[PDB]
Amino acid sequence: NLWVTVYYGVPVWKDAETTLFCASDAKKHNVWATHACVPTDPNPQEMVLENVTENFNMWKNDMVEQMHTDVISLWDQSLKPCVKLTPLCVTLECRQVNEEIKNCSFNATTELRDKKQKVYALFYRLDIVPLEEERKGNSSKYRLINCNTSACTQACPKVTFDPIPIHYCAPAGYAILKCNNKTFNGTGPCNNVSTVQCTHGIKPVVSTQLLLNGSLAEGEIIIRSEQLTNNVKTIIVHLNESVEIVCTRPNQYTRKSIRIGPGQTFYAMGDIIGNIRQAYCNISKDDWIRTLQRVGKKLAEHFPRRIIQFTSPAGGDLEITTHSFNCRGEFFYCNTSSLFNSTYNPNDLDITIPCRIKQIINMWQRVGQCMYAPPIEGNITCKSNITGLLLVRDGQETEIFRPGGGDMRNNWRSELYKYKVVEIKPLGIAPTRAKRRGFLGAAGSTMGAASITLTVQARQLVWGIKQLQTRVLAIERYLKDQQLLGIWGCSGKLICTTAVPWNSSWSNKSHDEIWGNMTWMQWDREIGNYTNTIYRLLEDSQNQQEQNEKDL
Amino acid sequence: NLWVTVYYGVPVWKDAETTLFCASDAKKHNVWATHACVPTDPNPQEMVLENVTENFNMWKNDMVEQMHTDVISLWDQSLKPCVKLTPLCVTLECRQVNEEIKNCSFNATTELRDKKQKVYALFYRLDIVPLEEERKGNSSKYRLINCNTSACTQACPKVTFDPIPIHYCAPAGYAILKCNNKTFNGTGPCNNVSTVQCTHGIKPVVSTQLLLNGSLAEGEIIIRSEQLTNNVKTIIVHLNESVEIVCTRPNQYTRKSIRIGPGQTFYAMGDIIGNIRQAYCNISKDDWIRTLQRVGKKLAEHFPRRIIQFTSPAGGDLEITTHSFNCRGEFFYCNTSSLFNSTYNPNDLDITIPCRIKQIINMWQRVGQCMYAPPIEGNITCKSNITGLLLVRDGQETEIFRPGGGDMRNNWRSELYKYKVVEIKPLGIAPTRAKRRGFLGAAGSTMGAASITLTVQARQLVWGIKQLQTRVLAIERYLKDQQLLGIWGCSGKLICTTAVPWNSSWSNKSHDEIWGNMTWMQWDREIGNYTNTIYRLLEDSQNQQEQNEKDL
Amino acid sequence: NLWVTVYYGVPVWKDAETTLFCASDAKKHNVWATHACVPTDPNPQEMVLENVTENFNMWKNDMVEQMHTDVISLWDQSLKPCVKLTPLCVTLECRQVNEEIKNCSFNATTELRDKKQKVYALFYRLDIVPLEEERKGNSSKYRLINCNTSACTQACPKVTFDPIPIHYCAPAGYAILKCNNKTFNGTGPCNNVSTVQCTHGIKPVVSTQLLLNGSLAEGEIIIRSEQLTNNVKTIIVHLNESVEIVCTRPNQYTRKSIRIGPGQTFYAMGDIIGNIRQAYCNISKDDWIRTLQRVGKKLAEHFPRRIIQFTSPAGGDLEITTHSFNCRGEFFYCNTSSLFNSTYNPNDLDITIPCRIKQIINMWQRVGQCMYAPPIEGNITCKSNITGLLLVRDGQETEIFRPGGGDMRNNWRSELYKYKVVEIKPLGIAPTRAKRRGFLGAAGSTMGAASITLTVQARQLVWGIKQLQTRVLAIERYLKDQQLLGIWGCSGKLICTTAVPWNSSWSNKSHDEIWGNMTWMQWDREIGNYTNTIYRLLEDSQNQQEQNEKDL
Ligand SMILES: *[C@@H]1O[C@H](CO)[C@@H](O[C@@H]2O[C@H](CO)[C@@H](O[C@@H]3O[C@H](CO[C@H]4O[C@H](CO)[C@@H](O)[C@H](O)[C@@H]4O)[C@@H](O)[C@H](O[C@H]4O[C@H](CO)[C@@H](O)[C@H](O)[C@@H]4O[C@H]4O[C@H](CO)[C@@H](O)[C@H](O)[C@@H]4O)[C@@H]3O)[C@H](O)[C@H]2NC(C)=O)[C@H](O)[C@H]1NC(C)=O
Ligand SMILES: *[C@@H]1O[C@H](CO)[C@@H](O[C@@H]2O[C@H](CO)[C@@H](O[C@@H]3O[C@H](CO[C@H]4O[C@H](CO)[C@@H](O)[C@H](O)[C@@H]4O)[C@@H](O)[C@H](O[C@H]4O[C@H](CO)[C@@H](O)[C@H](O)[C@@H]4O[C@H]4O[C@H](CO)[C@@H](O)[C@H](O)[C@@H]4O)[C@@H]3O)[C@H](O)[C@H]2NC(C)=O)[C@H](O)[C@H]1NC(C)=O
Ligand SMILES: *[C@@H]1O[C@H](CO)[C@@H](O[C@@H]2O[C@H](CO)[C@@H](O[C@@H]3O[C@H](CO[C@H]4O[C@H](CO)[C@@H](O)[C@H](O)[C@@H]4O)[C@@H](O)[C@H](O[C@H]4O[C@H](CO)[C@@H](O)[C@H](O)[C@@H]4O[C@H]4O[C@H](CO)[C@@H](O)[C@H](O)[C@@H]4O)[C@@H]3O)[C@H](O)[C@H]2NC(C)=O)[C@H](O)[C@H]1NC(C)=O
Ligand SMILES: *[C@@H]1O[C@H](CO)[C@@H](O[C@@H]2O[C@H](CO)[C@@H](O)[C@H](O)[C@H]2NC(C)=O)[C@H](O)[C@H]1NC(C)=O
Ligand SMILES: *[C@@H]1O[C@H](CO)[C@@H](O)[C@H](O)[C@H]1NC(C)=O
Ligand SMILES: *[C@@H]1O[C@H](CO)[C@@H](O)[C@H](O)[C@H]1NC(C)=O
Ligand SMILES: *[C@@H]1O[C@H](CO)[C@@H](O)[C@H](O)[C@H]1NC(C)=O
Ligand SMILES: *[C@@H]1O[C@H](CO)[C@@H](O)[C@H](O)[C@H]1NC(C)=O
Ligand SMILES: *[C@@H]1O[C@H](CO)[C@@H](O)[C@H](O)[C@H]1NC(C)=O
Ligand SMILES: *[C@@H]1O[C@H](CO)[C@@H](O)[C@H](O)[C@H]1NC(C)=O
Ligand SMILES: *[C@@H]1O[C@H](CO)[C@@H](O)[C@H](O)[C@H]1NC(C)=O
Ligand SMILES: *[C@@H]1O[C@H](CO)[C@@H](O)[C@H](O)[C@H]1NC(C)=O
Ligand SMILES: *[C@@H]1O[C@H](CO)[C@@H](O)[C@H](O)[C@H]1NC(C)=O
Ligand SMILES: *[C@@H]1O[C@H](CO)[C@@H](O)[C@H](O)[C@H]1NC(C)=O
Repeated sequence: NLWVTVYYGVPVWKDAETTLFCASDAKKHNVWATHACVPTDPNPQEMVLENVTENFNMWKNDMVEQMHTDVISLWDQSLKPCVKLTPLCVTLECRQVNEEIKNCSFNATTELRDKKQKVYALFYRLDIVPLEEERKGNSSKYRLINCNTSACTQACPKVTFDPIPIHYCAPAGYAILKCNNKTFNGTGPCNNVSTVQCTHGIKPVVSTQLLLNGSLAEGEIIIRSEQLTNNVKTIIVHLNESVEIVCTRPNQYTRKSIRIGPGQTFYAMGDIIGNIRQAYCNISKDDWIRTLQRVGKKLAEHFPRRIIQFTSPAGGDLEITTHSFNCRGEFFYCNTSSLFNSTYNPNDLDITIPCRIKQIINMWQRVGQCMYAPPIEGNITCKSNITGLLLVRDGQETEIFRPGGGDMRNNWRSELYKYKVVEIKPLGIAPTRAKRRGFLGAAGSTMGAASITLTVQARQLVWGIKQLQTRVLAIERYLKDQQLLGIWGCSGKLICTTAVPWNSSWSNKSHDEIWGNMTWMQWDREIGNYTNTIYRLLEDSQNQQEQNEKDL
Repeated sequence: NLWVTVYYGVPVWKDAETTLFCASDAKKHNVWATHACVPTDPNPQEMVLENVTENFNMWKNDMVEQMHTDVISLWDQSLKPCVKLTPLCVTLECRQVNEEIKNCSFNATTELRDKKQKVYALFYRLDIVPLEEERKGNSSKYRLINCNTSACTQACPKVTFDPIPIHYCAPAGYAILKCNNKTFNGTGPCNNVSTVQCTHGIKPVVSTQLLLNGSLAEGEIIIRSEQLTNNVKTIIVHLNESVEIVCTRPNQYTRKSIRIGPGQTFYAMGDIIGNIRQAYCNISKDDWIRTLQRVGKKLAEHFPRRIIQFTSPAGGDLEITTHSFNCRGEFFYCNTSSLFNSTYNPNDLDITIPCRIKQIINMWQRVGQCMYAPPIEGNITCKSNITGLLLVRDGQETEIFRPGGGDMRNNWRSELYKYKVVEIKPLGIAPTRAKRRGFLGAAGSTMGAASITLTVQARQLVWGIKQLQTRVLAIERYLKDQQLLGIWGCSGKLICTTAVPWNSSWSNKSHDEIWGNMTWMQWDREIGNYTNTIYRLLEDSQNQQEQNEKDL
Repeated sequence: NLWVTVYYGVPVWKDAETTLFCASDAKKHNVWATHACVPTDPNPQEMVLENVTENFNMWKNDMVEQMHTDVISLWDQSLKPCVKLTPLCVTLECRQVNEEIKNCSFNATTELRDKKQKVYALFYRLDIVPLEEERKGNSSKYRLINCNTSACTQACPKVTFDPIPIHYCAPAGYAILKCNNKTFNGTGPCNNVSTVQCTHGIKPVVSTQLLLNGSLAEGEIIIRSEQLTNNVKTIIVHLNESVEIVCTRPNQYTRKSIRIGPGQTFYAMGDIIGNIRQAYCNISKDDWIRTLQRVGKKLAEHFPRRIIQFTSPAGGDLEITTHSFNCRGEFFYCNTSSLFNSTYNPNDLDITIPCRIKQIINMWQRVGQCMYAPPIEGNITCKSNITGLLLVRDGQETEIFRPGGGDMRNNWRSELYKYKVVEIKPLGIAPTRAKRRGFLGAAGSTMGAASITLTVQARQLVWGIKQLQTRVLAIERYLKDQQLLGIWGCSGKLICTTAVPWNSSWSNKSHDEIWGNMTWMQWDREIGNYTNTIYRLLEDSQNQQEQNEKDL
């Protein structure tokens, strides 16, 4: 006969949603800097879990929603304490500059409440909305964009925009499983799964249509989607080599300080030096053409018996139709229709992209939270690596794939595709003959083999309160496990054997085959439908009986 | 001889004040919605405690203060993020409408800071305060009420006013005792006491004088007060049957949108269609008369040899003198003097109540936190159940009972009268012969009988931080108990016997009569004056002696 | 042979930084009142640690930074909810009063947005900044100070300024060591060290140059600095007797209420009664002279072969050059150059100090957080005890010591100099023969003697969240210790002996000399370089071996 033995520290887990504690490398004050969390562990302590085939589904990860919330929080914290520009949203009299930039004189307010001052600032034509009628050769009345929705907050000049890497290290009681399988798409079993303390750093790079400064495949071009048949889903295309992109603003501007109230200062653009050249961005022609030909071929493999054509964005307003790019705080909206202009036939010198620049943006597709970026003095040149594309298939011989974007969460999927967060369930039950490494690096081994890591495992056991909630819940779960072990007469031990027999039914396997060829994951899956009745049978009856008999 | 035995999980408790974790049924965004707390348990798991006579005192409950704070918090969270109406509080030129409503033209501000716009809105005469002199036949200057105190926040049109039930489920380590005794007044022993996880849902209905949509007695009319002799206390009268009340605003208004600044929009009343009819509310005459005759009789039983007369409110301003009623966000102030117009003689067709409506209110009797309710388009008809009355006895043959109100906490007492919050003290001490169900559903049983639930009991062991404080304190108390048991050499067990003898004095009862006829509540009360000396005698000396002797 | 024995509750500690839980005596609403923390323990339970020589360094204490943060938090909480005075910062037309006070007429705003009102208020010449050109005999234009930086918040009239004592009681798991050695400077070993639950009360008195209402030495004058050679450090001079200082404002003013917006009211000074007398403060001449002669002598002992001369502040603006003094909310800036006017020769009737008063201050040397103090009606007389001085030595026969100040943290050092915060490390390891009071009041005793307090010790195991972080971390550390003891097979006990031998190397001392002449502090210091290898040898191997052998 066999009796029930309770094992604490079993390398078994279940899928779970939980808040993660971010981390960054040591050393700041810039936008997206992580002053809200701990320094990183210089050695992630990655360990491979052998004979483990975890089913990953990147489209359902809670890490993407967590990252979105954390990025929004950091963004708002960065803008919150500075100038709200409520003295603006006044009538402007805009004249041609000596059609993208207008002179736009206005009065606003002065530092004293009793006076006004006639001032001027240059604005882009995309920020000013006409009033009355626009006279090509004369001054016309304008208002700033979003003055009918919300006054914009001025970016605070003391900080800059820099996508510092953010490391989400699993919180205690949870572990992050990293998929290291190559040519792995967004959904399906991963045959090379490791457990890490922390993820690789994720850069919160903001862009549309093209994925910049991300990770690249070591294999081939990877097409990721929830389903390719369903035309409403976004397709993330990962390249195995990057394409260099260099974006410039080939002009010079002078920053002017207009005092609009006590303390608060408005930073205006003016005194243009030289001619006004159009902003532009260069992508090498040969690399782009080879990249799109290979993407076409891979999609053709995914879409057989079809011609694949890249045309243009479907249409809409500027923020969706164009390629949003952040160059040192200067927000570019590039016209990419000249890049996605090709057809892939299954049977068979740089490109200059014209760009427009806006000072007033509505980031994250929110309404009423607009921000005004001050002009940045300097060369304003940014070089980045194009590592992937966002394509949307239109809803017949030829399939149409258009540039997409507008929902920033998909860009973070391009980096979080290899991670899953799981909850450790260290308490397991198994029959034994008697009657009475690190992290998860034992999973996949036999039940008998996983006898040493039982003690090593479980040694782990706005933003401020979420961090406390995570720590307090980890404490509460640990204490619940210790209380349950105490109730069973097992506290103080990691392995305890009790008096309840194992009379088959729960599992029809013998002692030797269970400890021999079964893993703890398989065992828990088989016993998952019995666990609560087993616990209830072990609970109270045996410990009350033993304590009462010992007392009397 | 007998020796001291320590029992953990004893069904004993003491009165305590603590923060509760609210709950609501699944599914919103409206005012008083509970987005701040957990879904409810579909089965409260009510269990009756036999042979338990808990002394209830509803007037000292901390649940009333907790509810008041939670309601204020939800109210402020609902109004906080929308329009502050600071462009108002301007001079208005008010003319007769083509005397309760005036045309009141004003300029306010426009969405651009440099312009003003002549606009008009209809206001009730109760909201506008005259300036200069009021000319019956001409335009006169007015200001809006509270412009000398605080600008009012506009109710945000995205939410409505709906008294969703709120379930306060006792937090871990505490339990709620529900009194199920009929014809039970606010203070005194309850002979049918049950323990619940959660209370019945409490609706945060706002009203004065009359208690609407509340609970009703299953017995007779119940008169509740701290003392009837003391004339400063409010008397809550509970009926055993409800009276239907139907309140209407028999007019139609058009909502106008006046843009006063970026984003923020003021919602004005205007374009009255048809004639202006006075708002009114109907109460059936026969039910009201029978209700007051029976209330009179019951008070006469409480006030013998007296004639009981219902006259009018004593006097004061509108907010206290009238009956405040919230109909889909439209705030009614009904004149109830025609209802409380009767005399009860110990020896022996609907009523129409005229009502006035205000848009600007000072809810909860606060100063500087006024709110402006926008006009609501529609039929505006509300039917409710009158379940109780608030009466105040005046300070001689005839006693005068006047309608009262003005302190919202008393309305919540009308629902919380049956609940008490107690703290569980699971650690108990009792002598034994040796030398070395659920919740609280064992209380009242003998000490020997309550030997099984020792293991079942203790398995339980702005708004965000209060919730963390409650959870952390529950954890800290649990750990203090476990540390104390460890110090005594008892951890890992629920029942432990130690070497300290019981040499009478602490209790003069024998082993058999203690385990036979005594309950744990009685035992703890008898030992309450000794517990700390007993603990000190058990603590340290015996465990240090045993560990030192075992070591050497 | 000897084997490793684990002792929990060892009176050993390490230096640590941690948040403290403040406390105050029972009973308010005033500025610096502590509504944010617990009532004090009426008996601090001070216990002297014999044969303990703790090395104190007041200049590196984290309690000073903690106090600074707590004082700033209380200050901001006190000013935050009242009037922001944004209607001010208007042009003023200032005429001579019928040169320190000017009539300064201005319009500001009225309670209604559509009207302005011509009003006047008297202001000090130090608060108004001239515009255009100042005409001695005519009205000139002025603006209020800080209107180019930030509008000032009006002190809320409902609260006053009172330096209530604040008791920082060590949080659980930490203890405060108080140095009771007399003639003890800021840095060095203290030979009379006691452990307390709480510190003496610290009064947050705000002043510069002179330390008021502080503690005084019971020995001699004490000179405290990080280094006297380095001329950039501040020198805190503690006297063994106080000097009485009486400061007055010998005038009368009428408070005027100017309504500037809804609710918010500006409190103006006006209607001066009688002549305008200069504010002044008296220090007795004989006590001051004796005090400075003795300070000179003590510094001469510290600076031998030098003449010590007290001259004047080096120079700078008013806020640094003068002596800042807070008299019932009226902020005085006294000219102390007449006091520090003497030379100490190593070989051998009250003083009236003229003072100026400001209404607008920039407290704590912050920029953009100015506060406007309303005039206070009354006698305005304050008497205080001068207990110490802040001197700065200039960078040659004669040394120059000038009054200093400007960094409030140094004043709190004058009170916190005797306290150090340490973390308790209750888990210790020692060899034994076998193979298998209160607070810290055992430190300094032998290892064998400290066998009783092992159980007594460890019984301890914006502002809201910091308090939760402290409590949660204390819980987490306790649980980590209990988990580690459980892993070793020791939980439930305070002293446990395991099977790992002690084969010298770790310590070359015998059992008897270790338990005989060694203390736990010395033992831990000697074993500090081995502790982690010892724990790893005890951990897992022995408990896994025992559980596996017992199971099979
Ligand atoms: C994909 O990844 C690339 C590579 O990181 C990224 O391009 C890089 O962007 C960063 C900014 O995010 C650029 O950093 C700036 O570089 C210029 C030029 O540096 C020259 O000199 C240094 C000297 O060491 C050389 O090493 C370098 O190679 C160049 O020769 C600097 O002048 C910039 O300084 C500003 O930022 C500093 C950050 O602390 C400040 O300390 C400094 O004072 C400057 O601040 C000024 O501007 C702020 C606004 O930005 C303002 O707030 C301040 O008040 C002040 O006025 C900065 O170091 C980096 O050079 C880029 N590299 C390349 C190769 O392009 C892409 O942008 C990224 N893709 C996307 C989409 O983000
Ligand atoms: C004591 O208890 C009674 C009973 O609950 C209570 O009266 C009830 O009050 C609620 C509101 O609190 C009333 O609910 C409204 O009912 C009308 C009419 O509904 C008709 O059609 C439905 C169709 O299913 C029928 O079932 C029903 O019987 C009627 O024939 C609705 O039109 C109202 O809709 C508004 O609220 C919805 C809530 O989500 C919105 O989704 C909807 O869009 C409407 O919102 C509009 O108004 C909002 C302001 O309120 C505004 O913010 C929105 O933007 C939008 O403009 C609503 O469902 C219910 O009918 C009442 N029942 C009776 C019998 O009177 C008493 O008030 C209560 N006593 C006290 C003192 O509170
Ligand atoms: C070093 O330490 C000394 C000693 O503590 C300190 O001087 C003292 O300062 C306090 C204020 O911080 C002074 O307290 C005020 O005293 C006056 C006069 O009191 C007379 O009458 C009482 C009657 O019991 C006698 O005991 C006393 O001896 C005097 O004869 C009071 O009138 C003051 O009352 C105000 O504050 C009260 C506090 O609650 C209020 O309740 C009261 O209504 C008054 O408030 C008014 O002023 C407020 C602004 O301050 C305003 O907000 C209110 O609305 C209202 O208008 C108060 O009790 C104490 O007398 C001083 N003692 C001496 C000997 O000088 C030094 O200041 C300190 N050094 C430093 C640098 O701080
Ligand atoms: C050491 O510190 C203590 C605590 O401040 C000093 O206070 C008391 O001194 C008397 C002297 O007769 C002792 O009897 C008391 O026991 C001391 N208090 C306590 C709590 O122990 C003590 O004087 C200091 N001793 C020295 C030498 O500085
Ligand atoms: C990666 O996943 C794919 C999915 O089909 C699988 O074919 C491939 O063998 C996996 N890689 C490894 C190394 O097992
Ligand atoms: C994984 O499976 C292989 C199969 O041969 C086995 O040799 C190896 O020991 C297993 N290891 C673990 C950790 O499961
Ligand atoms: C024994 O087998 C029966 C068959 O259904 C099952 O219900 C019961 O739980 C089993 N008991 C144990 C201890 O395995
Ligand atoms: C309810 O309380 C009253 C108080 O006097 C008591 O008389 C009555 O018997 C109680 N009800 C029951 C069922 O015991
Ligand atoms: C109610 O109406 C009656 C009618 O005469 C009037 O006397 C009484 O003052 C009114 N009360 C209120 C509060 O309007
Ligand atoms: C309650 O008292 C009655 C008295 O007859 C007894 O029979 C019953 O068992 C008791 N039950 C409890 C739970 O105290
Ligand atoms: C024994 O009786 C004495 C009498 O007062 C009492 O003080 C003492 O605490 C008792 N001891 C025990 C162990 O009950
Ligand atoms: C206080 O510290 C000084 C430092 O030199 C020392 O000389 C003195 O003896 C100490 N006091 C006592 C009582 O030991
Ligand atoms: C302190 O040292 C003295 C030295 O004679 C000794 O007598 C005393 O017992 C010691 N006490 C403690 C608590 O260390
Ligand atoms: C025994 O001595 C060796 C000598 O270095 C040391 O490394 C080892 O840790 C010691 N072991 C124990 C148990 O003290």
